[PDB]
Amino acid sequence: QVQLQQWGAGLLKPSETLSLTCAVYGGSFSGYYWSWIRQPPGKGLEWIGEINHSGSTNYNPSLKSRVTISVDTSKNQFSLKLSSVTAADTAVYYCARRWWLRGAFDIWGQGTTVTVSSASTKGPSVFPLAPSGGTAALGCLVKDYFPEPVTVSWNSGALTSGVHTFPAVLQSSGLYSLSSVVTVPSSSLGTQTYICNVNHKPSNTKVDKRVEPK
Amino acid sequence: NFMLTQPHSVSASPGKTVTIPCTGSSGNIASNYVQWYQQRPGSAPTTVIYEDNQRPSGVPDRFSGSIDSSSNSASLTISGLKTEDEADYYCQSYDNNIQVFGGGTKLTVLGQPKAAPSVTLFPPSSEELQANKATLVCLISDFYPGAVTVAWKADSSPVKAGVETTTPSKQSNNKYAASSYLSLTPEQWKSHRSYSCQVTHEGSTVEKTVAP
Amino acid sequence: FPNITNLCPFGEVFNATRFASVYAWNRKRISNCVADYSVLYNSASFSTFKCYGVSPTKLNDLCFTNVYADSFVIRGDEVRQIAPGQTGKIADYNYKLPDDFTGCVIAWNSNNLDSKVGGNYNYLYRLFRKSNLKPFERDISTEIYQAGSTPCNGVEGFNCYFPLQSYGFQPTNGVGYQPYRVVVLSFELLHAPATVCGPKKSTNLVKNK
Ligand SMILES: *[C@@H]1O[C@H](CO)[C@@H](O)[C@H](O)[C@H]1NC(C)=O
Ligand SMILES: *[C@@H]1O[C@H](CO)[C@@H](O)[C@H](O)[C@H]1NC(C)=O
Repeated sequence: QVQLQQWGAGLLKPSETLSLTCAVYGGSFSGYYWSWIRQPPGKGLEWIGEINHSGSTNYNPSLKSRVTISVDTSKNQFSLKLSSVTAADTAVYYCARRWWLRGAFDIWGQGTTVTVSSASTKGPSVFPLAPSGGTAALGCLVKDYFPEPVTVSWNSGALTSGVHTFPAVLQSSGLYSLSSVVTVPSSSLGTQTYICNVNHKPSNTKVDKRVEPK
Repeated sequence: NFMLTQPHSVSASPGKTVTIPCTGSSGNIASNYVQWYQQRPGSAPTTVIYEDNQRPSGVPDRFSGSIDSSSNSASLTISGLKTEDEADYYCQSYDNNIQVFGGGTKLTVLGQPKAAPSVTLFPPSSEELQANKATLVCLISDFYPGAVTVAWKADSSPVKAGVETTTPSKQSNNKYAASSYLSLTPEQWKSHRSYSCQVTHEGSTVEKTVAP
Repeated sequence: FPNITNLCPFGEVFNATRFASVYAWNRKRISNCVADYSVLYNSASFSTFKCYGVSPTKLNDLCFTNVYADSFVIRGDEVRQIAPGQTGKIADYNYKLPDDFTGCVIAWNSNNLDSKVGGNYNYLYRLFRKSNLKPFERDISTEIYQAGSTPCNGVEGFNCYFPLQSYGFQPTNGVGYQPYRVVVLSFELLHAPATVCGPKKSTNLVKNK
């Protein structure tokens, strides 16, 4: 029966103001508790604040200094403003209903991903990692770029066996960082060649480079 | 003030029973109701227990809640595991006009043999040492379940700064991988005799080392 | 449905000026009235609020023969014991709930009302009995408890103790040693007609359709 539908601008940059809206279908605001909840990427749930039955606000004291929740009863609609955002405000945001003060969150909106980032397009730069192990596991660091994706091939594409690209780390500075490794039948020059080979279409930056013992 | 804490991850093979704890601190957990939510990846949470013992309509009788006013603890039991029970589980309660959530527990339903993280570590690249930079690269692969954690120890000291690290993610062969990057100047790299990466995984531990 | 009128006396229970000692707990009987439980269950004032055998989501549309409100003062640490199947000096010797209790336990901290500097010794509890209370029993007996093997003369002495202690409620006590005022609501159905019911909601009156 009751449905929560939410929308708002997801991509933002530091010191902007977030502005999310949630609307209720098949039901009405007046008898129930309505909350905003967020979930940072790879982290647990945090409750931001609520509207009670009849429309008074209550806020989490950690966010109370910069947050504002309000209802437009003419539209069965309510909203979150969260002012002067930082990269730490990057999360999925849910509106949710609760039936009484201490009850369960019984209905949830579909979520809305908010990304707070100043970043602009930047091609990768590449830094070789010298070989390791008896079987040769040898590596290559693709240290700072934005946005995703990237490709970190080897030997001009001649070496597609034993390759491992890890997932990229989104750093605190808003740029990504990536390692590619290949494990090879062990030799210094007995492989077809010995190069790490990057292409980055968001900038068209392309670095083809040697990887070898020190 | 009041806080709920849960283990980061739990695992058992299908057909077994698991208990997820949720411990109260700076207050007593029995004073108000406890809910439990399941969250399957890329979707909103759903309640599986809605007052300390009580299960919603359409939730399997395999899920049961309990509470203990002597241990200051709640717990969720899932009995007769299925591979569909693999999700995050969050406990929640009310105190002092705030809704508090526990940190969440990843449950994995153990559909493969346990495997230790294979780990690789590299020195900072000379092309960083040229122009005043350095990245130590610690890489983690082929662990199961997907539950590693990482630390860095220099030659004989915890470094713990500029140490950004992925969440664990799936791999070809259906096991998991992760990576961690430790950030230095070439001088701070020379300041220590060696550097080491420690990885720890469901009680087990791996250690690996490089040096200038 | 008719106008919401004749609301139950919960204000006389929860906002009484003077509460009981836990050994001599008061009981009020609530009957023949409209119980809006919403003014209780979604109040932010209470430190403890929970119900047994009923969800608050299913109050306001249930009916009962009678409701009893039982009320007293205890330490904040002892509020733990006011639940089904518990044990300790309060549960064992002062106020016992059934294991199959249907009802709500509500409590709030009251060190602003009924604690004072140099202590408020006007609140007491039984420290001793020859046996545990049965459910909803009270015992206001004052007879000196013979604790040891020696036959007591009926007056205080070695191995023979006065049965009530008093709470040392200083305003600076740690949170577990503060006073808490407690109300236990017990709900019952007999073969008599129901007399306590939740408020009946009404729509507007539409005509010619
Ligand atoms: C019911 O309440 C309305 C609104 O206050 C009032 O106008 C009406 O006279 C009342 N009727 C009865 C029978 O109490
Ligand atoms: C007790 O008094 C307060 C303040 O006047 C009031 O808000 C509250 O509703 C009363 N409690 C009950 C159960 O009536």
